[PDB]
Amino acid sequence: SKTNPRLSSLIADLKSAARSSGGAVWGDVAERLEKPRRTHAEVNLGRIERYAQEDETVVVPGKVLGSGVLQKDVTVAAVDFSGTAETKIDQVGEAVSLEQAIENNPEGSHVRVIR
Amino acid sequence: TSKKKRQRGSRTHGGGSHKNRRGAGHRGGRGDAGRDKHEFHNHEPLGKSGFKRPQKVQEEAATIDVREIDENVTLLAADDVAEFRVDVRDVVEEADDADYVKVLGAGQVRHELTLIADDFSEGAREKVEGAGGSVELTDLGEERQ
Amino acid sequence: MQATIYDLDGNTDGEVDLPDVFETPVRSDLIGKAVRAAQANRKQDYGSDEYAGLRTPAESFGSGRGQAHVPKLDGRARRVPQAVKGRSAHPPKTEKDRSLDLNDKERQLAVRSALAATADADLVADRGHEFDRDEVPVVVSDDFEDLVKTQEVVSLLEALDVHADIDRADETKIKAGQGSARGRKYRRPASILFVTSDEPSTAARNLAGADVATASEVNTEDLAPGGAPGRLTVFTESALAEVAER
Amino acid sequence: SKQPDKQRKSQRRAPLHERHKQVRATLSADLREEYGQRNVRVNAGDTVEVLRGDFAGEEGEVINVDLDKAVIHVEDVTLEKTDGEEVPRPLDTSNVRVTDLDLEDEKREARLESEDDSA
RNA sequence: GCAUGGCAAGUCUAACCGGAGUAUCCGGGGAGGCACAGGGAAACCGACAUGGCCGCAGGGCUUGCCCGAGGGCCGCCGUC
RNA sequence: UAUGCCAGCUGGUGGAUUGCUCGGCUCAGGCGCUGAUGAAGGACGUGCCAAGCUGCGAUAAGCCAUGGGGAGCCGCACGGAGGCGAAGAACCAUGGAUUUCCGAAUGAGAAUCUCUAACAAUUGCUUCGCGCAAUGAGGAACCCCGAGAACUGAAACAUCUCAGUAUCGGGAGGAACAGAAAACGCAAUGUGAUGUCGUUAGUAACCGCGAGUGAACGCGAUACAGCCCAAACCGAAGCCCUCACGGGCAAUGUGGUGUCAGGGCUACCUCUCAUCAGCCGACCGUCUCGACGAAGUCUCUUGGAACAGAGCGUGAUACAGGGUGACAACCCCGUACUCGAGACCAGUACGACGUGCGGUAGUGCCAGAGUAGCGGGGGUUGGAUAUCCCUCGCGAAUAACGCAGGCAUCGACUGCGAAGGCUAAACACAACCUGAGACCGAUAGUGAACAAGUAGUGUGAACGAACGCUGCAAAGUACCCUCAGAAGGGAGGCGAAAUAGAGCAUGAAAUCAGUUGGCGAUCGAGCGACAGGGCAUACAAGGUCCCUCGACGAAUGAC
Ligand SMILES: [Cl-]
Ligand SMILES: [Cl-]
Ligand SMILES: [Cl-]
Ligand SMILES: [Mg+2]
Ligand SMILES: [Mg+2]
Ligand SMILES: [Mg+2]
Ligand SMILES: [Mg+2]
Ligand SMILES: [Mg+2]
Ligand SMILES: [Mg+2]
Ligand SMILES: [Mg+2]
Ligand SMILES: [Mg+2]
Ligand SMILES: [Mg+2]
Ligand SMILES: [Mg+2]
Ligand SMILES: [Mg+2]
Ligand SMILES: [Mg+2]
Ligand SMILES: [Mg+2]
Ligand SMILES: [Mg+2]
Ligand SMILES: [Mg+2]
Ligand code: NA
Ligand code: NA
Ligand code: NA
Ligand code: NA
Ligand code: NA
Ligand code: NA
Ligand code: NA
Ligand code: NA
Ligand code: NA
Ligand code: NA
Ligand code: NA
Ligand code: NA
Ligand code: NA
Ligand code: NA
Ligand code: NA
Ligand code: NA
Ligand code: NA
Ligand code: NA
Ligand code: NA
Ligand code: NA
Ligand code: NA
Repeated sequence: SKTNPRLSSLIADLKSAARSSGGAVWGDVAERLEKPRRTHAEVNLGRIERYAQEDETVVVPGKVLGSGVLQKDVTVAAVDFSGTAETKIDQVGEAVSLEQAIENNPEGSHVRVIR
Repeated sequence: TSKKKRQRGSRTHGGGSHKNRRGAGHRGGRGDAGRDKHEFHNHEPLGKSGFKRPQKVQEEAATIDVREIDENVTLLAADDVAEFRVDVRDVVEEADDADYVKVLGAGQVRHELTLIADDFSEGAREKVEGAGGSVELTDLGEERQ
Repeated sequence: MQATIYDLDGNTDGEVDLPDVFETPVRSDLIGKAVRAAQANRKQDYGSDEYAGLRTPAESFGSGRGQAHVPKLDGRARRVPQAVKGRSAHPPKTEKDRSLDLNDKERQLAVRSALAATADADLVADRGHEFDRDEVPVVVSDDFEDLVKTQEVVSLLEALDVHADIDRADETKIKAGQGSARGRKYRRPASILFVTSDEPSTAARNLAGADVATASEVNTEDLAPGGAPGRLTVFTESALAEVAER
Repeated sequence: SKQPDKQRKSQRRAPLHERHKQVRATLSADLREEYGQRNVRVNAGDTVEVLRGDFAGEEGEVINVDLDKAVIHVEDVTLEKTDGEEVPRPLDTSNVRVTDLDLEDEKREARLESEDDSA
């Protein structure tokens, strides 16, 4: 009963990758997205900066928000980013859509889940 | 299909015995009735407590934590840079219908800051100086004695 | 992307950059919600007379005559819901708020999204429109705004291989139901939407199933009638440009 | 008034002088060219041709015009009663066309000719 | 409370104003509300952008061993 | 196999159902008072024939004028007879005539009539004469001022609540009311008449501190507008009636000045563009009404009828809606476009006429009393000590004074001048006009689509229904037989259809007559479910089924 056709498609793609490729994060993210919006992740930069590390893609099974400061040069992949978040992140790293992540790494390797 | 939509034919619409859904007696009284008797449970106790000072003898302090200021120093490009120097009064929203602006010391301070505000807390001060900063008290701030 | 501008003869005449908004991801759900709201908000409040069926002193005799305790007057039942001529138990109410709210953001998004659905030849085709063109929307010189005769706009459309859609909308449906008794006897398919810049195309408005709008206030309804994205549209050189900032 | 009920009502209750427009009929190609009007208010003097009923095709002179019932009697357009008598079959001007006009009225002819008024 | 959806340290406009295709609709309007700090009758004061330990999912590795968001158990801080 | 059971068929009864809508319901814009110059309402009249409704008033479904309109007409109402209209009728708009009796009802009385000139009654002016005038009553609600419940809630109940609600008395208008601070009190170096809308806020405040009740300043908007007396100083310089003459008012003060940017007075400066009075007087907009207004009524087929199918063609600043013998942009009304008129905005805005604003210095000349204020008692309010009001008693100052800033007193500070008055606009309602609709669609929706506040009930206050649909066209059934017969019936005629024949579209069920299938006068009662047999069955929309044998063959499993 999701309404967003896009969110719906992302979820189907996340599965196709988790099944075909050896990914497990993708299937993991898919299940959380299938869950009620209220349980989805709403992460600010402060937390990403605190537990992320370079050369390890940050995966947010939700949306990323721009509160706080991010200095580490990391690649963050989320369902969506507030405009401020995506601006602060591209200043020191790279903001990426989950759909790109699934394509540049269907194996879901070297990835860290943050929520 | 919603719940209501499925009620036709149930006779009782989920009310149990048809002798149930009548008047206020099924509610044990109208409104807050029995908040002291049969339904005292989960009602704050009865009684008066304390007092209030006249509304116009009250002062509302506009507050902000150092962490906020600090996290957006660079972003506040439209505010003095020196050996940064920021007049809090110009940062804090609601700083108009406010009897005065006060800086609170929550979070860290990773820059050398010169803060001008009507008031500061110990923590705010220690932290701002600790980062090689200073705290300037406004003329209004001249109300300390 | 590129937009092929057409002259009043139907011949290519240079081309402009298709603004970005036409690239906004098509979100039929949001579109649908904007059309739903627009349609709800123009619905009029109604309800029965507050006193219908209560205008009487009918009383119930109570026990004693082998009669059910129903209010009666002149030996005729009255007032109560189950009686003929009695009150409607839970009738329509003037007080009811039949309007729908919608965040300006969510609404503008749908406008943008509807706009974008316009530049997708497949969608437009699925929505049902009839035409033999590859590029869409149809862009035209501002000289279009000067046309005066409907007939002239027709030739231009026939030359743009889009008249077929008006042929489609050139059929009225006589509805099933009593709407008929209320003045809603007919209904017809929606055809082309003409978006101009200065004023709505007087010359095109009478076209079968056509709707004329202006770039500054063109909305979700005209862009996506019935909440269905992809309406065969024709913008004006200038219109196209204005639309970009909506 | 887009509402059917109101439309029908105003047509049925229109005062007498407003009914003249209900007894109007198209003009032959020639006549339309001659007076620059598409139709005219059928008068008991005009000749007319039946374009739609069971009498379609027949021509005759307009014998009577009833404003209340917005109907006209055309000569020879009749019905056989049980007793053998012949009575007129009312016709709606909408199914009729004027081929000849009775212009004995200065006023009517004047209206017909002018280009700012129609008769 | 819940499901879906938009925006996110913010969010939403109300009356009302302009436009117009004239009750829809496009634009404007942040007055004000809730959220962003709490504690205390009041005066008044005013907090962890993370210090430690377990550990699920997930990731990594030389396949038990590391990293371990969320979660749990503590510390520590504001205030009475 | 009587009485009879079940199902169906033909006919009926009944009026559901479907379809239709001349009526409702609701929203929205415009507009908005009438009356002694006798209203609103009622009564009785009024037609060739006239019972109801509508109109009208002894000039009685009407008379006259001007404009529109047009060859027809004589209301709903389609009969018979007769008549009117080119001397321009009908019909519509505006204005005018007539306009019985009761009715505020006013000469007096009275159930709509009667008795012998009449503003009855109460008032103002007054030529002190009803001479000149006012009031009265109506109106859908809205508005303002008074009087003021209870059921109910509090799970009982008294304060409290319901609620200043219902109901009552008085009264205005098209809107009312309010209104230019003895204000506010984000306390300020700040705001600046008043309604209203949004918010402030379910906040402050109240309350068997229970249940409940409940603002304001401010802010954002709407619309904006500011003035006149009393007095000081003048002192008849004045006002009303009347054509005039003449009369009346007025020293108990008409009139000038003046009104917190305080004023007056005295001496000065400058000036008028404020204000007040009067003249003129709209645009635009909006609501309604009206004029003009494009393009097929072509072919073949079906049909009673083309507005259907197929084919050919056309307009469109007009493809809203309606009508027309079936689905119509092009057959008719209309619709887009353009144009005109009335009403409202408004005797407003603008323009102009007259007046004269303002400033300095001096001056204790003037500035609203049962008041401000205190006390008793009640009511009301969120108003708590700190709401507003009534009642009883007491009771002040004089701007060098006074009142307010949410307890009292004194001082300071800030604001502001009560006890005189007026005031446009923005807001309420919905009688009236018009528009609109995811409203209802004849047991619905109004009580009322119909004779509807009708028939009918009650002494009376008051109560109060049901009834929509022939057909394209009345072509609404001639003639003949029968009959006591304008009844009914038979035969016949019209129409696509009479099983459309008059409360006549469709025509359900309960149910009735006749009739078909099955059962039936020796037999037992939840009327059936599932199995299996008899008998019965036009087509259609289901096409399967039977027996020998043979293949396969779970659990089970022999003689
Ligand atoms: Cl976070
Ligand atoms: Cl307090
Ligand atoms: Cl203020
Ligand atoms: Mg603010
Ligand atoms: Mg009813
Ligand atoms: Mg139906
Ligand atoms: Mg002419
Ligand atoms: Mg009398
Ligand atoms: Mg009680
Ligand atoms: Mg109690
Ligand atoms: Mg008021
Ligand atoms: Mg109260
Ligand atoms: Mg206040
Ligand atoms: Mg004066
Ligand atoms: Mg009270
Ligand atoms: Mg009824
Ligand atoms: Mg019938
Ligand atoms: Mg037995
Ligand atoms: Na339940
Ligand atoms: Na029940
Ligand atoms: Na209770
Ligand atoms: Na207790
Ligand atoms: Na009644
Ligand atoms: Na009974
Ligand atoms: Na409503
Ligand atoms: Na705000
Ligand atoms: Na009016
Ligand atoms: Na009569
Ligand atoms: Na009269
Ligand atoms: Na009088
Ligand atoms: Na007298
Ligand atoms: Na109780
Ligand atoms: Na009791
Ligand atoms: Na109480
Ligand atoms: Na303020
Ligand atoms: Na016709
Ligand atoms: Na008192
Ligand atoms: Na004050
Ligand atoms: Na009925």
